[PDB]
Amino acid sequence: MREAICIHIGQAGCQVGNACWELFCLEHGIQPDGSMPSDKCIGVEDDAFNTFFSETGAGKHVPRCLFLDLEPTVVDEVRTGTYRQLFNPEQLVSGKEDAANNYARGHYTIGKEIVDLALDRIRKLADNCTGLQGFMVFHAVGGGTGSGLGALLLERLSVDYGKKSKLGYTVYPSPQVSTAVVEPYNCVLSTHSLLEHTDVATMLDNEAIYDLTRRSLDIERPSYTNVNRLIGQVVSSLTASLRFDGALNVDLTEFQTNLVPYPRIHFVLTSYAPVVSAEKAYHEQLSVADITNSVFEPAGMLTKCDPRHGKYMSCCLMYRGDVVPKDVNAAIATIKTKRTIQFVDWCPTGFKCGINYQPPTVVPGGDLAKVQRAVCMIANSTAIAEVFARIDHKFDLMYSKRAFVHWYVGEGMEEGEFSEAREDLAALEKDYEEVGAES
Amino acid sequence: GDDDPRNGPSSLQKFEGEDLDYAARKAAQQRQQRQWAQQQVNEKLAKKWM
Amino acid sequence: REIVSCQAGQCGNQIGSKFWEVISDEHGVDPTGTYQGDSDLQLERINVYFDESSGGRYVPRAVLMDLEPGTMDSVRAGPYGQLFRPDNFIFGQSGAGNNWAKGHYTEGAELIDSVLDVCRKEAESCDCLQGFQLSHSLGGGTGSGMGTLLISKLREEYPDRIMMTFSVIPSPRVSDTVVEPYNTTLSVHQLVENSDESMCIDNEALYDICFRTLKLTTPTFGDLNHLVAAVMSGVTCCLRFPGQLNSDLRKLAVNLVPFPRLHFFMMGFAPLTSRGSQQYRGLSVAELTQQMFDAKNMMQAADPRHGRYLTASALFRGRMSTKEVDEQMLNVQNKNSSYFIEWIPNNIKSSICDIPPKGLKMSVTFIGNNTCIQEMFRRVGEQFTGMFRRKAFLHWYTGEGMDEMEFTEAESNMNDLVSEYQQYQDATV
Amino acid sequence: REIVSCQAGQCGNQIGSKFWEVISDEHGVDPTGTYQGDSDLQLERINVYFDESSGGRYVPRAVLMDLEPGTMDSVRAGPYGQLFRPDNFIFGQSGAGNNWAKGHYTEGAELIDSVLDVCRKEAESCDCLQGFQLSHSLGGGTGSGMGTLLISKLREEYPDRIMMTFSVIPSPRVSDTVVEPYNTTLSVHQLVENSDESMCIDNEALYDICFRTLKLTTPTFGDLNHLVAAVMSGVTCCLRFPGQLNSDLRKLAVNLVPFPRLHFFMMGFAPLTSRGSQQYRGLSVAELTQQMFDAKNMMQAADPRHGRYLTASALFRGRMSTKEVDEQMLNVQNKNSSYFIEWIPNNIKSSICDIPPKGLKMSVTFIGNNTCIQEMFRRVGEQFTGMFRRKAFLHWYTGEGMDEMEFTEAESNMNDLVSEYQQYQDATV
Amino acid sequence: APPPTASTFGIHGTSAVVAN
Amino acid sequence: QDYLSDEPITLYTGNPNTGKTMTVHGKTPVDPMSSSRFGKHTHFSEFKYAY
Amino acid sequence: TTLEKQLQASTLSRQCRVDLLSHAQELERSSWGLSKKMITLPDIKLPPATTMSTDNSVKRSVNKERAQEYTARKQEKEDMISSTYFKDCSHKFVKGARGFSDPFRTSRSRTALSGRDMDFVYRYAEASTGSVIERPQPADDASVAATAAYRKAFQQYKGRLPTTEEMKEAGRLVYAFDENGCIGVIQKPHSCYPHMHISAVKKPIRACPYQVYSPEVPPVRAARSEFPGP
Amino acid sequence: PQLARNTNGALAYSQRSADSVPADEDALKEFLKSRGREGFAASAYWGATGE
Amino acid sequence: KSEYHREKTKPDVPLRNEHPVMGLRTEKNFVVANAVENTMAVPTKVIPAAQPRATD
Ligand SMILES: Nc1nc2c(ncn2[C@@H]2O[C@H](COP(=O)(O)OP(=O)(O)OP(=O)(O)O)[C@@H](O)[C@H]2O)c(=O)[nH]1
Ligand SMILES: Nc1nc2c(ncn2[C@@H]2O[C@H](COP(=O)(O)OP(=O)(O)O)[C@@H](O)[C@H]2O)c(=O)[nH]1
Ligand SMILES: Nc1nc2c(ncn2[C@@H]2O[C@H](COP(=O)(O)OP(=O)(O)O)[C@@H](O)[C@H]2O)c(=O)[nH]1
Ligand SMILES: [Mg+2]
Repeated sequence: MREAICIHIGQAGCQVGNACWELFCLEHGIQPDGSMPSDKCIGVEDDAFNTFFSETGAGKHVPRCLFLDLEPTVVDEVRTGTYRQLFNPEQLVSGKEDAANNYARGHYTIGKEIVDLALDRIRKLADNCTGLQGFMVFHAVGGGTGSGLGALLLERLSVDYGKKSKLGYTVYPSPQVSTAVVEPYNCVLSTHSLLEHTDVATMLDNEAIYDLTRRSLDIERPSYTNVNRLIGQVVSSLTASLRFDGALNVDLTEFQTNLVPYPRIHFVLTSYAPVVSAEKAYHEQLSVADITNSVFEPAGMLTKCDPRHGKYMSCCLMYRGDVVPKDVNAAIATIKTKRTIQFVDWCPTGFKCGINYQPPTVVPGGDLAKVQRAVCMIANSTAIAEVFARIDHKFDLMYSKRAFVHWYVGEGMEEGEFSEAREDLAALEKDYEEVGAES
Repeated sequence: GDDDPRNGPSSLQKFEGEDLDYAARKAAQQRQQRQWAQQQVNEKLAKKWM
Repeated sequence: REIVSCQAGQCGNQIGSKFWEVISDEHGVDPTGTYQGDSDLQLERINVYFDESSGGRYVPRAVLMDLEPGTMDSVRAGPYGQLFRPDNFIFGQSGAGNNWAKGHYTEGAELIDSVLDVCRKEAESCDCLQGFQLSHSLGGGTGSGMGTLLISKLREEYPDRIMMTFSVIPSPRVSDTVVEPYNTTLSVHQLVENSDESMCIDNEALYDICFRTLKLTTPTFGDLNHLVAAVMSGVTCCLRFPGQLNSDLRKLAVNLVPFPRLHFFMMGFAPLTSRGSQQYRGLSVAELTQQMFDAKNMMQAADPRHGRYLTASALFRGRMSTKEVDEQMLNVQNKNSSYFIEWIPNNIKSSICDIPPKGLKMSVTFIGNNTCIQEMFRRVGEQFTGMFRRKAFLHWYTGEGMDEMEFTEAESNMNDLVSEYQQYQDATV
Repeated sequence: REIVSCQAGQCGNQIGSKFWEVISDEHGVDPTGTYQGDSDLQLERINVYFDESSGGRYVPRAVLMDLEPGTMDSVRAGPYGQLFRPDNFIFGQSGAGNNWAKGHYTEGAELIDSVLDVCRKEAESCDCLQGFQLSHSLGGGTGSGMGTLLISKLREEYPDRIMMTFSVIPSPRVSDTVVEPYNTTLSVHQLVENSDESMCIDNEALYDICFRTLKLTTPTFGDLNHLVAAVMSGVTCCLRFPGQLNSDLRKLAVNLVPFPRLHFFMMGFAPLTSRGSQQYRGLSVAELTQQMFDAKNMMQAADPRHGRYLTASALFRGRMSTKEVDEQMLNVQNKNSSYFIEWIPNNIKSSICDIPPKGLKMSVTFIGNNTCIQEMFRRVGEQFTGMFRRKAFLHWYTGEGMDEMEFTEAESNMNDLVSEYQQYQDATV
Repeated sequence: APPPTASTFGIHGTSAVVAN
Repeated sequence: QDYLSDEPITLYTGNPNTGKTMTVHGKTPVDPMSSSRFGKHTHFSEFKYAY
Repeated sequence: TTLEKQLQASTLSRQCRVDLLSHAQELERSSWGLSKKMITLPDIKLPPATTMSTDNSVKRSVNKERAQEYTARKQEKEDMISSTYFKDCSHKFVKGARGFSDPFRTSRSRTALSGRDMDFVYRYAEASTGSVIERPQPADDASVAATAAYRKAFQQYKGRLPTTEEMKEAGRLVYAFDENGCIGVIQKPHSCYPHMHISAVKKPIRACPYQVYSPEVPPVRAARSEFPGP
Repeated sequence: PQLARNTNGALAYSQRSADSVPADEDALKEFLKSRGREGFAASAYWGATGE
Repeated sequence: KSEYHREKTKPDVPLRNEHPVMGLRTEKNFVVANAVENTMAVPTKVIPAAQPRATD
């Protein structure tokens, strides 16, 4: 068992899923056609692909994934792409008219009429499933379908699956770079769903990914392809503990306990190292201590947040490859002893460690340089309220003149919704800073 | 010697962790990463050239 | 006289696998179950740990526990994993998540019925069960919760049997889990109530042994489990083999437990030396007694020199002279009375086992009821108070229905134990 | 000393076919009817189940019944179909339609005359028979209806001789129809005062026997039927083979029926070992008795925690000493006497037979009269009250000449039986 | 009487692939 | 382009040149034909699609 | 056959026949007096479709005397029931071999929280309110006897009267009488559930003078709890 | 060749000789194996022979 | 339209001033308490009791 159901919503979520699945196929040996080499004896057979792929009578290895987009463009291009015979013709839902970066339209008018069969497909996946570890959602709250429709799906999943774990990777608007102008509206309106119907939320804004790619990964023209590849790498690193063997195997509900101290407190930071190119890959020493230091560098997170502008609460480190407990303990000790990184006074340990024997894989033409050892970070820290501060300031600038609100009003949303989301986000940031407040 | 017949797990004087091939494994890891990194820097040069 | 062992959780199961490898090597049992021992002493008392089958296969008296089936699968894949009986692998579908509440009330309870069935049947298979053994980690969820739930229902069924628990208490700088203080605090009072003798293990001092005594360049969990298996096998040396001065688990308990709540022992092993320093070391009773009392040699992260030894026990193995094995104890008492408690004269018990581990002329396991255990308990208490003050991670535990009042119960019981050790340390004649 | 058997319904026919295969294998009778056994003990008492013809063929003493001729064709085309007498295949044109009324009043009656003709012919053809056996399922139409009609007519005709019936009581978790409550109630209130003794079968327990004891891949109905066949063979082994401690069906009836209405028994088999764990466990009298009294080993799905053994009976086969086959019964009677009742002391009947089932050096069949057997009756009665309270599916039964008074009387008798079992379920000392 | 469920008719000209 | 072909050599893979491999806990039975040996082969505890 | 007709046709003596008949009737009378589950009846205001039917069902319709016979047999049955057979046997023993219960055991019960829990919740209230709370003087005979015994033992050990804080110990102890008849405590209490005494010989225990509570069978989950397969 | 229960360790102690560590590898193999076997003698009748 | 959900099912975070009860260490002399425990403890014997005869 130990399988999780992946859900991808919006152009951004669909491309995240495309990168994740092209990584997982190479991770487990499934070819783009959907077939992987198999044994003859029934006793000896690995099921490391069970977490992501479900076997079929015809030998196919269908991913345990759903794609959902109101705009048919991305899903149709996937249907015409390389993995056409990999991805199921169903569970690849297509709409007819997009949300047009409108949370109200994606949550009340157009999201309503497609979420109905979205739950049908998700529950079909769950019925095929037998050991569900959780739901594995990828989207961007910047737009309409990613925010409104993703939200709607989140509360329907919560109401029809009880306390099943949900891991939501959301591409928040960056502090200073964003595609849309109503993007702050969409993000703020989605904050409620990300707060109430998301057990753990991960921040994946594009600003930090672009800067990390330019600085360490050393690319002139970072693109959505590269950022989705990085997101796929971080997702694979997080799930590799239950995917493969390791000295300290950790499961989804296993590290949720060590990551989330309070139910309202679950929006966590993420980082990956060594995220380096071939240029520095054979010039800088990549030991366990060095990769841990690079992880805890406050310029290396996939989210552009400064841990020094807050204080850590719980760091979960997914070590993979050459890693050994005797070195990860020393890395934890040196992280503790250096004072540029602080923890809350009420969490003395503050560290969860999971060691996996599988070194991370790469992709053809991979921007990541292949390394024998790596480590991922999932950190709950009080500094995450700062990106919420940025986004609500954008929202306040937008909403002072009540601009771009007529679309939401005409798509069936009350104006008071903006207010409700505003005090909800304010309460969230207050709760964060109060968690970080000294006793 | 390192091939003592009478030091099994029960005697506890021959451990599994001394790791006598530690230096050799480091050298092999280092050569492997040199091959990988040279190949990938060639790939990066090819990407720029293309 | 038979002892049946149960290993719970990832840590406990791997420790038990290494321990069973050690015992099978001791008794000349290869992984397929046959007996290729070189002497009949390994066959005389092979019934203590192994039960013979119809075909002569020696099945270990072992019961395996977890919620994650991966630990069972890895144990079966282990070199000696084919020794264990297939039905003794009891496992669940979802792990405990380091959550003592799931390990003790919801997932453990719904799974422990078959565990008790297996333990009961294997206990009744024994002619006269000498005791029950447990190996688990307090920091973990299924190791601590399910192990405590085991011992709670084993003590009630067998009140007079020796409960031989090996609990791996997490260390601060060795920690890899944040709810470890919670699990340890919730398990300490259960250990106090339902364990004839609890002999603690700490990875801090285990790594200290591996790095300074053995000078291993990269010790993994296997070396730590080997060090634990050392004492796990040495505590029953007199049980499995003859000796000049025999002993057993109950004799050790009566000589090491002055009061019912004072049954937490800090241990050690000897001889242990690095590969390069082993040809320079002349094995002797003096060297063994030097290494057994060394603070660095202790596999607990509680400094022996800070506290005072309530009781000590020397399970010496091998052919050695009795007046000197007794003299190395009386002399150390006489020259270090400050390290021992005054009102308990003759703090050291010594026992001799005829057969040492093969390849060793003689060895020794040290069992110490030092009053310094309250320090390593007080460290956990400080961590628990820090986490509990701000309701940190209480929602995960209260999701299963466990109570803040029960958290307070655990804290109060642990504080009572710590103050018990402190008061018996500073009590005078 | 012989038993003549009848199969009713599809379930009963399949179970009887498997039972006859097992008996023919034990007695060395190949499907063509000849004898190839390699012992005189197989021929000395082969007349218990087989009658010799003019040509030496051994025709089983079996009467087959089903309104559906499809199962008749299947059983006669099976591997052992040619064994049975052609005239004993008694069948109708239209099936019972899962209707107790149709199988007991309308269609069963028109065929029960020829059925009794065949059974009377066989009974008078053989010399002096211990009694009648029947195999059927209570959840069916003709297995329950015609089975109960057959039992009533045979009690009319031969009350001198014993009556044993194997009824497969359905379970909601195995329920493949909707009229289990009606059929089961209408059959049990018959068997209470008609069948001399009725041991219970549940497919729910049969399924997880194949898991907690066999761990096999694909369990089918034929796989299930072998358990029933093996327990039947163990029950009637002593009539066919010698033993140190001999017994027969009347002996079991006397030792297991304290009161006439308390004749429903809970039954099990041992050993039940898996292929993987076959060599791991060492089979002995202790393990056999532990498996006998293990709750999960029962092949009826009622929990024995909630009831107390009225009586118990262990029918051992093979080569074992007598003092350690009585001492283990003493051992259980002492260890877990809470299973037992004080007003009836020494609740265990024992028998020893020298011939074990093929493939066993030791084996045993366990038949228990417990106060927990009313759990299935309570659950079926709850379903019956739920269905009958709204008159659901009652028009089918009322249109076949039956009235509501039959259902009312069946419910009253079921409640009386449940209450008289629950009399002694209290754990008095 | 509720509208038919999972209906493919009446969706033409509307942004719905299924109807209710 | 031999990246996905060769596998990183670790403390846990052993040294292919020397042939000595660390024998650690937490290793499942190996099938030498999948993408990598470090694969959660759960046949013993999870007899998949049966029972 | 009915039992009366069966013995009419059988080969018993008349006295033996009436003896077996009387045994059966007394068993059935005890069964009648025993408690049941009520015979359920069709509900009031039942759907009409449950009763009224179709021509197909009246085509497949295939009794008054049968019902009258049923009612007559039932009526004579309850008439006979309306118109002690089972007796208990003396388990008592002669003087000098009798067994006596424990008044401390009678006082103690599962429902009431133990003395250790009582003291713990008193300490909890003390800590929560921040003020010292006075422990009420217990009026139970067992409690006062235990308090007196603790005070006497403390006086015998230490030559002074104990303080109230030190007398707070009497609450958190389980007490029992010994053979000599003096009040004492159990250092290693045994479970109320049946347990094992492993001396040189291994022996059952239902009730021993070493248990806190009265003997009770342990509640165990049903073996057939979940579906047999995954 | 299983060693008997009443194995006389005094005989083995008389047999062992000082400065008798072989140079060659299989000789060391056998000598250390014999040393391992030597440790299975019982102290209660260590020198007892019944003469 | 999809119904608006304003629910706040997840509990509010505890305040830093809000704290549980800590400590509760039994402020009593442990050595004296244990000594009195031993003095007043009754003997216990796992030996089978003197069962009365069947003639009793
Ligand atoms: N990291 C990452 N971010 C993306 C990617 N694609 C889009 N984004 C960002 O995520 C936001 C989501 O907006 P859209 O791409 O329109 O997604 P959407 O709202 O579901 O699409 P519509 O329903 O048609 O409005 C955009 O504003 C982008 O800035 C991607 O592939 N990777
Ligand atoms: N000595 C030793 N310690 C271990 C081993 N495995 C885990 N641990 C320790 O156990 C702690 C975590 O326990 P965990 O795996 O959660 O226990 P579980 O939940 O019961 O399986 C870690 O801090 C490790 O230091 C082992 O094989 N040997
Ligand atoms: N053990 C066993 N049970 C069976 C078999 N065939 C049917 N059953 C059970 O019997 C029930 C149906 O009874 P049915 O065959 O219709 O009875 P009939 O109408 O009298 O033949 C089902 O719920 C099955 O579980 C069999 O071959 N073996
Ligand atoms: Mg789009």
